[PDB]
Amino acid sequence: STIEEQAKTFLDKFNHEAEDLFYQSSLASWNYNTNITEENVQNMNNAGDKWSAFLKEQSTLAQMYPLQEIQNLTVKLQLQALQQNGSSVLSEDKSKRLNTILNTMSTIYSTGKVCNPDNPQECLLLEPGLNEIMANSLDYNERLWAWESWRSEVGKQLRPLYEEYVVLKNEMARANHYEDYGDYWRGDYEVNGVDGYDYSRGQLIEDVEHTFEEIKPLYEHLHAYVRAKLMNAYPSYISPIGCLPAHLLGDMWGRFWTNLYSLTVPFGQKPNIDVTDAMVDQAWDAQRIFKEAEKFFVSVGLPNMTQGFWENSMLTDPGNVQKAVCHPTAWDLGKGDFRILMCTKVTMDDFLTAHHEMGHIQYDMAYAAQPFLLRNGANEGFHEAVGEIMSLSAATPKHLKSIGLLSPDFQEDNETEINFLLKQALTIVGTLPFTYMLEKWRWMVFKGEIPKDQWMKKWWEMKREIVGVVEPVPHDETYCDPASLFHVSNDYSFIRYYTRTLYQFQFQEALCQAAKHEGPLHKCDISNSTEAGQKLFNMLRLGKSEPWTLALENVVGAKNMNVRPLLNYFEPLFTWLKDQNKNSFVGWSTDWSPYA
Amino acid sequence: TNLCPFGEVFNATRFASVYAWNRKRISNCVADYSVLYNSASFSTFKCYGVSPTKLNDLCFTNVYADSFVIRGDEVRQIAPGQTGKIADYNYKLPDDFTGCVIAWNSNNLDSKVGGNYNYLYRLFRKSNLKPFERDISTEIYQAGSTPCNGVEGFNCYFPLQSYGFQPTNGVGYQPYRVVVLSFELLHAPATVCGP
Amino acid sequence: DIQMTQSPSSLSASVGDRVTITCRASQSISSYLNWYQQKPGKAPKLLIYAASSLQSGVPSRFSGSGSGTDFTLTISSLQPEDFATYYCQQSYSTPLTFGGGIKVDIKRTVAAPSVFIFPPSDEQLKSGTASVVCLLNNFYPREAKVQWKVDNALQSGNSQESVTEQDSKDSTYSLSSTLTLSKADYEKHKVYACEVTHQGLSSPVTKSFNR
Amino acid sequence: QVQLQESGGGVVQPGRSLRLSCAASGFTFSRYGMHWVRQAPGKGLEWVAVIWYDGSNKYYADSVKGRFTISRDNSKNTLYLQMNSLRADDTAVYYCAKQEGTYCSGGSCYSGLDYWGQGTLVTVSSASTKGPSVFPLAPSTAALGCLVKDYFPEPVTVSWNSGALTSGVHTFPAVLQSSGLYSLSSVVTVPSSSLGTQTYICNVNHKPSNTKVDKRVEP
Ligand SMILES: *[C@@H]1O[C@H](CO)[C@@H](O)[C@H](O)[C@H]1NC(C)=O
Ligand SMILES: *[C@@H]1O[C@H](CO)[C@@H](O)[C@H](O)[C@H]1NC(C)=O
Ligand SMILES: *[C@@H]1O[C@H](CO)[C@@H](O)[C@H](O)[C@H]1NC(C)=O
Ligand SMILES: *[C@@H]1O[C@H](CO)[C@@H](O)[C@H](O)[C@H]1NC(C)=O
Ligand SMILES: [Zn+2]
Repeated sequence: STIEEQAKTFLDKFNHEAEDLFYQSSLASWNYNTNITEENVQNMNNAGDKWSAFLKEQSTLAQMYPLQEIQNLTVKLQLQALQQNGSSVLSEDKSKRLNTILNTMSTIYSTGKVCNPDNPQECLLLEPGLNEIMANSLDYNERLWAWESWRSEVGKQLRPLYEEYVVLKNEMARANHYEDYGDYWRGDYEVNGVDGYDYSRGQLIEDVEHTFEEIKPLYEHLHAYVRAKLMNAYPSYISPIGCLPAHLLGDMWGRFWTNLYSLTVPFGQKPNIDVTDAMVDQAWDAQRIFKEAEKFFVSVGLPNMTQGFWENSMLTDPGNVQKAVCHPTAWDLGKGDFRILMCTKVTMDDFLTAHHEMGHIQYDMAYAAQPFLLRNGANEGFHEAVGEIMSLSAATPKHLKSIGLLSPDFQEDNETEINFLLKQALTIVGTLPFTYMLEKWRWMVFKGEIPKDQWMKKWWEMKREIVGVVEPVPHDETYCDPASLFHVSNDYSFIRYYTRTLYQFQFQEALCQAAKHEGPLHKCDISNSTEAGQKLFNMLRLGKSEPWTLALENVVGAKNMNVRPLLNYFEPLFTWLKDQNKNSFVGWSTDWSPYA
Repeated sequence: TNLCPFGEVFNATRFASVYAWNRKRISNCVADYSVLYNSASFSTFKCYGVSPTKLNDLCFTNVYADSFVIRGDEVRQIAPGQTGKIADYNYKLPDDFTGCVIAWNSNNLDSKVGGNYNYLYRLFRKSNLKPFERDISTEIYQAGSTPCNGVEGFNCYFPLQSYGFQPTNGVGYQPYRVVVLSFELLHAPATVCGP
Repeated sequence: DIQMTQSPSSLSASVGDRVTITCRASQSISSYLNWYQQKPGKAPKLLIYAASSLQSGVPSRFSGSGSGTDFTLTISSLQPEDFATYYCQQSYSTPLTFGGGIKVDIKRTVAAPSVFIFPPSDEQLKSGTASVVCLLNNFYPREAKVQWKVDNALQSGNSQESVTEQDSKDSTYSLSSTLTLSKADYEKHKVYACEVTHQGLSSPVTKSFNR
Repeated sequence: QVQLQESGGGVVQPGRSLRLSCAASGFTFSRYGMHWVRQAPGKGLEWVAVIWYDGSNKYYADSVKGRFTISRDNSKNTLYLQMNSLRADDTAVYYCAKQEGTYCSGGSCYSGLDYWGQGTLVTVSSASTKGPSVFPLAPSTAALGCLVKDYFPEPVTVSWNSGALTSGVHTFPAVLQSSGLYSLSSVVTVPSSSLGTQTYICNVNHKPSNTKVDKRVEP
């Protein structure tokens, strides 16, 4: 019997027990999340321990089938996924040291607090007091004080732990036939063994840089507009040519500029569309909202929710004594079990989050027929894009006019469209150079081109000449401000937020071509179009059984990440910004600093 | 003038596993096929060779009732010319099969909280079964070139695996009771008429 | 292989009683057992299959039960046509094995046999071979013992016996025994005796003749 | 009207071969498994060979393995057995058996045997056809008889006084001698008063040799 036959039999057995073990673990997790109790915590921990033990034993068993003897792709992919050694390549003491370091940094981030001067008892964490300060307050002194306090009382603590984390992660990385840990993160997009769909680990850098070069002009114009508005808001603290202070950007890290909308609204006398009052007037509840979402998904030809969905899902907060997490989540428990966990209110935002979660559920239902190891999105940037295109389609005024939430006498004007587009751009475009910077800096740090004694010297360098930001207070090498962010101290990849942002705009546009939409792309609604639903379902049903390039081509027609759809989406706002910025400067000064 | 007992096949408190499906004989009866087909309580009712639409005026030598339980997605596998684990290793029907297949949901009776693992199916076999073949062997399966020595280690598996039935599973994972009726016509008694 | 054992090898019963037959196996065969009848000079035909299922046309008094390694069959009523020999067969795996067989006979009061002896005629002696005949008539039951003595010497390997079927009128048995010797050996001795041991006789009966 | 008829029986010398056939009527032959059973003279039933409905698997007993071959021709609705290297232990009556149920009939394509044939007698011996020898057994109530010896093959019919004497007449089954020939004794019990007055004559008829011998019993 050939090696491929033993591999097939082994995978059949593995799937057989894996389905049941995963279902038990998922059910325990659901029962804990919807009903928090120490007994539920123990059950979840036991199920997770059993599942992890089974996975480790199956990985050890699968390491006895050499890859070269398997020629069938759907078998080799499963063997590759089950044959990853991971971090078990070094000694046990080093693994224990790594676990202790990670737990200590997580505990420091979660419990790290700042005590206000002269009041040793009134100490506030990042959430929600410092969160309120960053999201609402615009006072210069208070924001600068909170910025400095968080970056001094936390980053200095986590600097040496981050150094040891880098050392241990790099060791575990190059012990696994890898160059470094950044290569370990980048290996997710690698595709080998398929003709016409190859993708090397080195093409990702070129693709990201090529996309960023084309993204740059829109970022420049938005930056100029925000800088002019900030000059109007901060007269003596911002220079016509200089950069922007990092403590007045609406957040703590410069990642999102949404909170600057009140300072950058084009037309502040025309309010945005809100249908909450109409919902309250028409007596809507959570059941009505979810039925409307189901009707929307039926209109495009997608199957409706099962009876178990309506009997088992949690669509409202139980209140009373029963406590449950209110984070919106979509659960695929296995064995044909699909549920939504959401504390839905009678509100537009929840009306869109319901569509997001239901899109996640539809995607989960699509690939239920695939093998166990192939029940996932094509890559890390597909699932969120599929989730967010549904909210994009649902948020249009026509959709609310077709369900009675908008009075038939409501006529749209261009000012509200411009306001909506600027609100979208403050969130979408702004985070994108920041993500590129963070990924580049971590790649170089793991690679070794940035000596430790220069870390911050490099960290505040690129801010000036890519993100266009200068620091308000100089920092020495005792600071480790990047590790103060969740995505650095908790060992998470951060480039997926870049690619995903592009992917959705490649999806929606294509769907809007199937719906024969006329007009601006931001006014597109895909309801009552079976062609769009079929085109989406074709990609949704694949799962991980195919390379992500082929799955992307199934919807978009191109096998590479593309950025033109984003520019096409934001074209009217780009034109408005170009008209507004005729009497200003494009660019930044990398030497100016508010602290002189 | 005695009516056929179908309370012993349909109204049975306990059903059999798919690899050990149970079989019983019915004879000397006044069996009427219109009652079952017009009960409006069965999910699947498909007859091959003969039509159920008021064809209750036929005589046969013997009636074989074969009962077992499977999951929902496998209900379509109980048919002529079907392929799968159940069709190849547990239950088989001839290509020229003439007879009826009835299937009804049993989630309210054959599903338990925490998993009911009393139903088993054969997962590995050296070859496919013949029609109406029943195998109850427990010999371990040698997936490699080395002898297994009667122990389940590496490339040595138990050929029987148990279903997991829970009330919260989907309709494709819920239990389903299946009864196959087969008719025999010999050249003498023709005792199963059912006028 | 699997060996199927049937003990006892014979049975006697009277009309109106209840009859039970037992079959045993050496391994586990689940419910793959069959029961067969057979009258002399006729095809067997099947009575019970699957160890518990009756056949079409058989009278509804036979009942089979049992699973695993031991099985039983019950008659529950005796009829004039219910007198035959019964067999059990396993159908689990090859080779399929039958049983020894059990025979149902008629119960009757013990009756002693009548014993006769016949020395060889001179016509047979002219050919060079001497045959001596010992006859038992109208006895019961079938079990009996016959011995040959030549000058107080036991004869072994030179005698053959035959038994007949039950008579319809009174249910009797009859037995014949033949002893064959050469002419030279026959002329070498004088006294030849046939000894009969039976349940109908309190002591063995010996009939002897002198040459 | 389900029927099975067997053919091919006869007398064969040791070391030769023979071929038996059974033909069926009253059912679809192509969906049933078939068996061979053999019963030695005076002993119980013995299972010989089995073939499945489609002829994929054929199985044989240990005592006939390597010499006997089973086959089926369901295009002609018949079943065949071939016997090679025949010996004296193969003399028996053969039944061709049809099992109950279609295809595997509930397990491993083995089930109970529902229909049987009438069987054919197969005899393996070296001895040829020889005429019977009749000897008297005179009484010494009284009993007398006639001994038939050295005849082959079966059967031989014995009558008393041309059928006029039937009461008390006992005919015993034949027995096989070490020389390869058969012998039996047919006897009758008469009152001692009839001795000397009534004449008793036994008639022995052997159809294969077409030989009729009349022997009178004298005191
Ligand atoms: C939540 O858990 C508690 C204790 O484990 C239990 O008493 C309660 O019934 C649970 N709630 C639900 C809705 O099952
Ligand atoms: C790979 O194996 C699957 C079953 O696991 C099979 O369906 C598929 O056809 C195989 N690939 C090829 C190219 O045959
Ligand atoms: C979903 O739609 C189907 C129609 O194809 C209908 O039969 C079923 O009842 C619907 N389910 C729900 C929960 O509305
Ligand atoms: C089975 O039991 C139900 C319950 O009363 C009865 O209605 C039905 O007639 C019985 N027989 C069948 C064949 O369903
Ligand atoms: Zn999401």
